[PDB]
Amino acid sequence: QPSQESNVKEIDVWAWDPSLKQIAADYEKKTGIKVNLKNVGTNTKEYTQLDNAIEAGSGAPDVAQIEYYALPQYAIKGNLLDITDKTSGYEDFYNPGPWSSVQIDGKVYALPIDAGPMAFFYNKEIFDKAGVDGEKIKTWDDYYEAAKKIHALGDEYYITSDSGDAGFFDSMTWLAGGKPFQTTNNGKDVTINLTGDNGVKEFEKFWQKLLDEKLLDTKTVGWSEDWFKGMQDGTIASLLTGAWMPGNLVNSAPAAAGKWRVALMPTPNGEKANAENGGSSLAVLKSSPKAQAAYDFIEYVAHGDGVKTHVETGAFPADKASLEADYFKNATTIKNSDGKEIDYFGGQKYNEVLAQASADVLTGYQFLPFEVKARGVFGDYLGKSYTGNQPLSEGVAAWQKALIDYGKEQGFTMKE
Repeated sequence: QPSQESNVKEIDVWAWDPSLKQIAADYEKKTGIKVNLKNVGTNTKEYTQLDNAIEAGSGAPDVAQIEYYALPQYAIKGNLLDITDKTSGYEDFYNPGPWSSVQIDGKVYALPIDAGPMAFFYNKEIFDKAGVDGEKIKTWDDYYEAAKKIHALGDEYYITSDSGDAGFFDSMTWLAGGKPFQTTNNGKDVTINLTGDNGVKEFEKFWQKLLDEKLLDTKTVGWSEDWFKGMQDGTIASLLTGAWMPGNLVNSAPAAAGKWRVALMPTPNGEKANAENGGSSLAVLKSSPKAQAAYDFIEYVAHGDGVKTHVETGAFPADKASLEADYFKNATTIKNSDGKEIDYFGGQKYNEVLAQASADVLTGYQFLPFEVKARGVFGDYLGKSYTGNQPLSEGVAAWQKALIDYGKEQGFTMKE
């Protein structure tokens, strides 16, 4: 570490999570320390800022919000403070997915602040009309059979949409127990085995059947207006996505309130297994001259009294206790952006399912040291599998080739 200020009066924090403004103010009231919190951009926008500040050797914050998939990019280059010694016993505090996701090469480099265990959200009105019981979709085969019944409703009806999304693909291979990205040798060696990984191949085989039999909406782009439209008019009947989705449903698909339900993700063989999609953490920059004060802040937000405030504003929790809290587990409504409670899931205690989804997450999935690059070019190689007849496996092989070449150029010892 560099030299450390003795009398710390303020710290600098970069984060786009809007709820952190009030949590920071609460922290200032408690400790007398000023928190200069700036939203310098959302995810990759902020990461570009971090990259430049690291390049330039100045201007970096003391703390930064970083999504789990992007942490290795900074941890492996030594740009994040190793906080392992300050987190003894935290393994019992955090849910398995988030806790696994803040560790790189056996060391903790951030604290979880929100999570996104995957869940199966479905339009019960459409499923019932198709003759599908959404509470009995336990295996990927069940989902395939449901997909045929839903599409039987009409040529414009689809169990879900997928036009090619790197995060979705990665999350589904995670769920299948895939480990196509493995970093070894203290961060120097990277094995990319997308083509040979058994989990990856299992998802490819399953998703390829839906693609080949024309059972997926492959044209609607995620988060587009046609996407929310499809969800509200029934042509997109369900979503395989993270536990944070309910907040977006209530505000962006208000017409369908009461028609949807949530269930656990179907798994290849019905085994207990799940993945995460999205979610973020707070990390201390290795360059910080205020390391201890920076850690104290993220400890309050991620581990102390800031956690309850965060959950109460609508963040999906990353810790075990919040999942069982009586102000969380018994929810049957979601507050919209105006504060109005909406019964979006028809009375279901949706957080009980999402709590179980958290417990099921597998803990052996690893991210690349260059996920931002990898996910940005995913569409360059897999797009043809959605606009055309390219087998997913063929696109994934080309993707792997580009990632291995990029890895070598960055200094890693690549294995195939």
